[PDB]
Amino acid sequence: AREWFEEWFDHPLYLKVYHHRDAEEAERCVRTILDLTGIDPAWQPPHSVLDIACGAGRHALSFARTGLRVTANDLSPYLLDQARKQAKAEGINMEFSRQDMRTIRFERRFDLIAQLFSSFGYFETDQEDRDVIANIASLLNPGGWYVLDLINPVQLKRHVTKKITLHEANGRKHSFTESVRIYSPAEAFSLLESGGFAVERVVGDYEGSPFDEATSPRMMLLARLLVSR
Repeated sequence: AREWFEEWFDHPLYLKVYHHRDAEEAERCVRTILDLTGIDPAWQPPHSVLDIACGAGRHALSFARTGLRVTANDLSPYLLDQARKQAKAEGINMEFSRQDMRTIRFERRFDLIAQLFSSFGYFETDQEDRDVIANIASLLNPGGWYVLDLINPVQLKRHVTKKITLHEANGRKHSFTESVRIYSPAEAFSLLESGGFAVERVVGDYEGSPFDEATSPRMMLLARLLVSR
């Protein structure tokens, strides 16, 4: 199975999103993040990246391929075990975490924290999203980066339902349906700017195209931790 789909349902409207393995969306996203943030994978000791929602494990593995120290976090044990197998099969070293973003804790800190492919805003209230932002800020090294990949709301025409369904080889079904708090660009900026971050760029796609509110498919914000005396 190379193809997977996301489905967005509002009350009257509907949007389908197509994802193919051969598109290499994960690598192109990682390449854009590395280029725009200036993170050098060749640097020693290697910088540390936390993929706070690895999903199947495609983009976290893409980070790890460049030589970065990658920790992958997801609530689904199946999706984590999928990422172990792929990393094991490619001889790639990765750490794995199964923590909720509202209470996620680590002993170490990170240089980059990546929340990619519309994995933000699943919670009951808006306050829980501000808590997660504050949590991510406390896990970053000084000058650390936070990359937030949100859908651009124009592409859906405050809560929409996002539905994903996966099938194992034998046919076993895995259902991933969520509520998604939909943030305008202003709201996404206000969320990060008042969370301790400074937004450095916004891009409209995984190739780095400029974000246009009225036309872009993606709203990927790349933010950097403000300085503290």
